[PDB]
Amino acid sequence: EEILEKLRSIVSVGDPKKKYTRFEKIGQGASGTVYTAMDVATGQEVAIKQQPKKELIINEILVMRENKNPNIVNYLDSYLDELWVVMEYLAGGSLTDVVTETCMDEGQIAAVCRECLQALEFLHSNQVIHRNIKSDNILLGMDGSVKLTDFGFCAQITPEQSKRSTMVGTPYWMAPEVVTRKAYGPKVDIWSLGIMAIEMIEGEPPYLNENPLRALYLIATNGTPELQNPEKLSAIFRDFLNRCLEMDVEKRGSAKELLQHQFLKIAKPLSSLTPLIAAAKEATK
Ligand SMILES: C[C@H](Nc1nccc(Nc2cc(C3CC3)[nH]n2)n1)c1ccc2[nH]ccc2n1
Repeated sequence: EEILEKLRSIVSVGDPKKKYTRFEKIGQGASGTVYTAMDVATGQEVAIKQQPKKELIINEILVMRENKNPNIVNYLDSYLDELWVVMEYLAGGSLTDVVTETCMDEGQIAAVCRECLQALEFLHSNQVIHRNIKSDNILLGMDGSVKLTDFGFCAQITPEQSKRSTMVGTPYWMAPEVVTRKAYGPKVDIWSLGIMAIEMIEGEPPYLNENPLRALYLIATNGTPELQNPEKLSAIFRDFLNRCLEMDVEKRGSAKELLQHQFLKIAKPLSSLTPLIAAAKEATK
């Protein structure tokens, strides 16, 4: 199997057990097994993750290695039947706990959006479509840092073929043009950011109480989802939302132009996120 040796060609040699010490488990679910650890020489804390389809793996590592960014969970090293991937450790945990257990004000939401847009602006400029933007794939630093991960469903595009048409991602966060198997581009990430902002407002994406297929159909025949309580939001927030969740892909904002939106100007410092992190940690204890 050529692929299996293409993977072994990527990862480096050396013994993992010898470079890091004090390993402690913190994750084991629909992925593999995630542990925490520390660098012996510098004292840096790291996160180390440990069939089916070993291609998502290859592209993950490859795409992560050549797309380093302050707003992306940094890939560090890799070792080898289960792969050992060493990554930047963010102690604040996932955005999901924050959106489901806490109320976020517009300044806090704007700050997260801005950090995410900056990640997206970087990826889209390097011809990378994430395709799986959701609060679950946003990690938080104990200092308030906001970073993106999960490049297992991404698509590297080119001027010759700048569109995809496959149904990938997570249903509730998928743009209509992805759901309808049309020719789509990087702006699908923008749609998904918009749905994530709806998470930050309401606690969950639209249609979450429905089954994934019903949600797929609902997205297909509703287009732009409605807020339960639009009146709660400022006019500038609602406008930012409308341009993320625009049906017309041409009218929908890019990461670049959305970064200039007046809504992001009311963003709080990322330190305003640490009380949300503490609340989420308390809430899920
Ligand atoms: C299983 C893990 N749970 C966790 N709990 C406390 C803190 C924490 N921080 C981390 C995780 C990492 C690298 C494994 C992505 N860096 N920092 N992660 C986790 C949580 C959410 C996720 N979204 C997409 C991957 C992923 N993984």
